[PDB]
Amino acid sequence: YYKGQTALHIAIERRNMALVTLLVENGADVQAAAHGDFFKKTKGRPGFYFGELPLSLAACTNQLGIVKFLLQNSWQ
Amino acid sequence: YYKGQTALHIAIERRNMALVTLLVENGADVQAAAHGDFFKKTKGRPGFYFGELPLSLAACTNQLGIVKFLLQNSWQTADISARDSVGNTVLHALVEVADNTADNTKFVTSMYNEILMLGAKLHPTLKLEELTNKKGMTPLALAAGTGKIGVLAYILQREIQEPECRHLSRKFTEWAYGPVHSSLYDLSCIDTCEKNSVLEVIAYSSSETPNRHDMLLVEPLNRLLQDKWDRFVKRIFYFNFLVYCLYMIIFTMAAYYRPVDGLPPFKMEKTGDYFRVTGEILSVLGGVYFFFRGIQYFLQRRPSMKTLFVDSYSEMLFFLQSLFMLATVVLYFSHLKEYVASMVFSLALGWTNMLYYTRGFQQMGIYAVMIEKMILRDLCRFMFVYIVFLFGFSTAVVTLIEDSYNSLYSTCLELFKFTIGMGDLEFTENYDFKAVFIILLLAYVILTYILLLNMLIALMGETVNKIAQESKNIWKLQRAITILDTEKSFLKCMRKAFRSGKLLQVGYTPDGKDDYRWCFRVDEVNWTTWN
Ligand SMILES: CCCCCCCC/C=C/CCCCCCCC(=O)O[C@@H](COC(=O)CCCCCCCCCCCCCCC)COP(=O)([O-])OCC[N+](C)(C)C
Ligand SMILES: CCCCCCCC/C=C/CCCCCCCC(=O)O[C@@H](COC(=O)CCCCCCCCCCCCCCC)COP(=O)([O-])OCC[N+](C)(C)C
Ligand SMILES: CCCCCCCC/C=C\CCCCCCCC(=O)O[C@@H](COC(=O)CCCCCCCCCCCCCCC)COP(=O)([O-])OCC[N+](C)(C)C
Ligand SMILES: CCCCCCCC/C=C\CCCCCCCC(=O)O[C@@H](COC(=O)CCCCCCCCCCCCCCC)COP(=O)([O-])OCC[N+](C)(C)C
Ligand SMILES: CCCCCCCC/C=C\CCCCCCCC(=O)O[C@@H](COC(=O)CCCCCCCCCCCCCCC)COP(=O)([O-])OCC[N+](C)(C)C
Ligand SMILES: CCCCCCCC/C=C\CCCCCCCC(=O)O[C@@H](COC(=O)CCCCCCCCCCCCCCC)COP(=O)([O-])OCC[N+](C)(C)C
Ligand SMILES: CCCCCCCC/C=C\CCCCCCCC(=O)O[C@@H](COC(=O)CCCCCCCCCCCCCCC)COP(=O)([O-])OCC[N+](C)(C)C
Ligand SMILES: CCCCCCCC/C=C\CCCCCCCC(=O)O[C@@H](COC(=O)CCCCCCCCCCCCCCC)COP(=O)([O-])OCC[N+](C)(C)C
Ligand SMILES: C[C@@H]1CC[C@@]2(OC1)O[C@H]1C[C@H]3[C@@H]4CC=C5C[C@@H](OCCC(CO)CO)CC[C@]5(C)[C@H]4CC[C@]3(C)[C@H]1[C@@H]2C
Ligand SMILES: COc1cccc(NC(=O)/C=C/c2ccc(Cl)cc2)c1
Repeated sequence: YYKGQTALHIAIERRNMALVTLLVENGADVQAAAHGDFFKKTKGRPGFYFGELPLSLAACTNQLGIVKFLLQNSWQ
Repeated sequence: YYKGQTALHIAIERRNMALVTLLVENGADVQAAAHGDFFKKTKGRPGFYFGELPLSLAACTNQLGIVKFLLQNSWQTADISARDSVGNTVLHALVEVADNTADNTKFVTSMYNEILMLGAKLHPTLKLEELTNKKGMTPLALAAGTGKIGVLAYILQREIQEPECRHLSRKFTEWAYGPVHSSLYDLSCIDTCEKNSVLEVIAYSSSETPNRHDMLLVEPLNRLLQDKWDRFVKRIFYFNFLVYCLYMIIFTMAAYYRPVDGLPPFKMEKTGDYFRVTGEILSVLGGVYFFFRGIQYFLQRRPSMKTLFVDSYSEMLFFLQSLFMLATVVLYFSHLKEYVASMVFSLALGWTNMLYYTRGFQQMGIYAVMIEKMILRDLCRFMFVYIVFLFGFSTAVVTLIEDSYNSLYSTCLELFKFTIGMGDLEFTENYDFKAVFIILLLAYVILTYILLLNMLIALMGETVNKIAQESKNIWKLQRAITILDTEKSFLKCMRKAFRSGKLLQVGYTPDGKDDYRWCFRVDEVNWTTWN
């Protein structure tokens, strides 16, 4: 249902870049596939598809500040 | 006239809180009933009803500052659940003053909100919106029963964000994920109120009540009915549609294959007679059903003599269809051949009453709504004027005839043919003055065929541009009545399978118990409520 979710995905959706930088630096992977039922195409079901990837969420969630941070962050 | 008034009532209306506090502290009662003629329902008379209580006046008069003062004033505080002779509390009375203007609607909702929290802060345990007046109506039912679209649209969508005052809120958000958020409406006393559900008050109401057809567009009502439709009513309606089509197929054949040799009641001789009388039995049974099913309607929906054609045009025809069936049985055992006359009007009504079942289908049901409007609006105006002309020029014509069309029927019958494209300008030579006969028919033709029929086309087009939305909303109300008449009749014992929504714990009783509420989920998206 939430199969594949991470606490990094939480922070992007809860308007929390202070903790996205916290999780990535401690080694939170930024390739994680939220390949869970809630995260697929809605097709009537109460869901939100964004791309099954952390960067994809931030782009579909309107924090361009976060988005750029994911790509020049030094840890990964 | 002013019977029951106090100088405290004066001060609230004369914009004087400095003296309201003056009068209460000296002991001016704040329960006083202005039970005087000027203070009752207007009903044409030059009055102002506010609730027959001081607190009620301040709420209907827009001094929230005064209103709060009445309830924490130390000398004496108004009883929040205090009602009037009508039984209307402040919230009841605060509905009856609504008039569905934005400046009024913005206020009444702004005020209605605030007495609730205040009553919750004073009394977290008392339930205000559940209180019922003398008649048996709540502030919610009163808003729907009286046409109050903005109040109703407020009460249903009531999301409050406060620590102690969410148990009053009705539109709950259960979860949220980015732009997606999934709301929850309550359904308490909306679908299954023991007394006067909102649906059963919008739909079993009178067209005098404004905005019947707009109230069901308030969320969650629209989504709620389409949920009953998709779940269980659509199948039953299509089934009801099938049985009626089999009924009319059967009443059609039993009519077509009627005996022609003898007088009724006829004899079972061959086998086809047995298999026909069956259809004749089954024909009558439907008439009895539609008879009782119509008596039922016209009792529990005591019809306003004008409202018959507007709200109940189809019910009138099914009932009328029934009457011709019953007259067809009275006359079949009374040996009279005139059963056929009755019987053929039943068929013609019977098949036209298929258009009833268009209301399970949007674009067909809207079309049948437009049909019944054109009949009552455009065609009745037309046919009136048409018959004045028809009868005017016929009499003229038949007065000129000498001799055979020397009859007002045949002349009226010949002049009606012009309007169905079958007019002979030479249907008589039997007269003395051809100039008169021709000038007069041409005047008839020009006035009726060239002008008035084509004017009707033009009138209809004006109507279609107007009733287009009205007819969509009358359609949804027709379907609503089907959903309600269905879920009553079908279950009528168990009333457990149509339960729209589910037990969803939304919060807590302000004492601390759990807040379980039958609630209707709605999924929604935003792209500007980014927080
Ligand atoms: C279709 C869907 C609806 C339901 C099914 C109905 C099935 C339809 C059939 C049903 C029965 C057919 C009879 C067969 C045997 C006799 C044949 C015969 O002589 O026929 C003749 C008359 O026939 C009749 O008059 C028959 C009566 C038909 C009424 C319709 C059925 C009523 C429903 C209850 C029946 C059971 C159904 C109950 C279950 C639903 C044929 O006409 P003819 O020879 O020219 O006669 C003179 C004609 N004239 C009078 C016009 C001048
Ligand atoms: C069943 C018994 C009779 C046979 C059926 C005959 C009627 C047809 C079946 C009717 C019931 C079952 C159909 C369900 C499937 C969809 C149909 C369809 O194409 O809808 C489409 C067209 O709209 C129509 O086809 C509706 C037209 C018929 C309405 C009844 C009017 C009078 C019937 C007199 C008949 C003579 C009876 C005498 C001889 C039998 C779409 O409809 P819509 O306008 O966009 O509305 C929204 C659609 N929705 C609600 C599905 C979301
Ligand atoms: C785009 C919109 C669509 C519009 C067009 C759609 C199509 C429509 C248009 C055209 C197609 C129609 C085809 C029919 C042709 C006429 C009939 C004929 O020729 O003879 C037949 C007439 O006799 C009977 O039918 C028997 C009488 C008893 C039964 C009557 C009920 C009929 C069946 C149930 C009806 C219920 C409905 C169906 C079920 C629910 C057979 O007679 P025969 O063999 O020559 O001789 C037998 C003796 N007799 C004649 C003395 C009796
Ligand atoms: C072998 C013998 C049987 C042969 C086949 C029998 C089948 C014959 C076929 C057709 C006629 C069927 C009986 C008469 C009904 C008339 C149609 C009607 O009212 O439909 C209703 C459908 O809703 C219903 O509830 C219909 C009844 C359901 C039962 C199915 C038919 C069998 C009952 C009969 C017993 C059979 C035993 C013998 C009886 C002598 C109409 O819907 P409504 O919601 O009321 O809305 C319209 C009116 N309103 C808007 C004003 C409200
Ligand atoms: C006999 C000689 C008379 C001529 C022939 C009689 C045959 C019948 C013909 C015409 C007769 C005159 C009627 C026309 C009245 C105007 C239409 C009207 O107000 O419709 C209203 C609805 O409709 C209804 O509320 C009911 C309509 C049916 C009842 C009238 C006809 C039959 C009864 C009467 C007695 C006669 C019956 C037979 C004998 C007893 C509203 O329509 P509108 O206002 O246009 O809508 C625009 C809305 N707007 C206002 C918001 C903009
Ligand atoms: C919808 C159609 C048009 C109107 C119908 C309603 C009108 C009713 C019509 C006729 C009268 C009612 C019947 C009474 C008894 C029989 C008398 C009779 O028919 O006529 C008598 C004459 O009479 C006339 O020539 C004048 C009668 C009409 C004027 C009355 C006002 C009608 C008002 C409403 C009008 C609509 C107002 C406009 C709309 C607001 C006798 O004529 P006869 O018997 O034919 O004589 C044949 C002689 N032969 C045996 C040698 C062959
Ligand atoms: C909107 C309000 C309008 C008011 C309505 C008032 C209605 C008044 C209208 C008309 C009344 C006047 C004419 C008829 C007089 C009575 C009969 C008569 O004397 O006939 C004479 C014949 O006469 C002819 O043969 C010549 C025809 C002349 C008239 C034609 C134009 C008038 C209509 C213009 C239309 C535009 C109207 C205005 C709009 C632009 C003599 O009798 P006869 O025996 O017939 O003679 C032999 C002839 N035959 C062998 C052929 C038989
Ligand atoms: C808004 C209020 C409503 C309207 C109220 C007024 C409406 C009044 C309408 C029309 C009145 C005018 C038409 C004539 C009427 C009959 C008079 C007559 O006696 O004619 C004679 C024709 O005599 C001729 O000389 C022929 C010329 C007329 C052409 C026919 C009209 C065509 C129909 C459309 C005209 C539309 C014009 C109307 C425009 C308004 C007929 O007798 P006859 O014995 O056949 O005579 C000659 C025969 N011969 C040649 C074989 C020898
Ligand atoms: C609700 C609907 C309103 C319209 C309507 O359906 C119901 O109302 C019905 C009443 C019927 C009449 C009743 C009585 C008679 C008397 C009879 O006289 C010979 C009697 C003979 C044996 O007694 C000699 O004594 C002639 C026929 C007539 C006038 C009927 C005609 C059809 C009528 C008008 C029917 C019509 C279709
Ligand atoms: C929702 O049902 C609808 C909607 C619109 C129109 C109608 N039917 C009529 O007006 C039928 C009229 C009529 C008149 C005379 C005779 Cl003899 C038979 C029938 C039904």
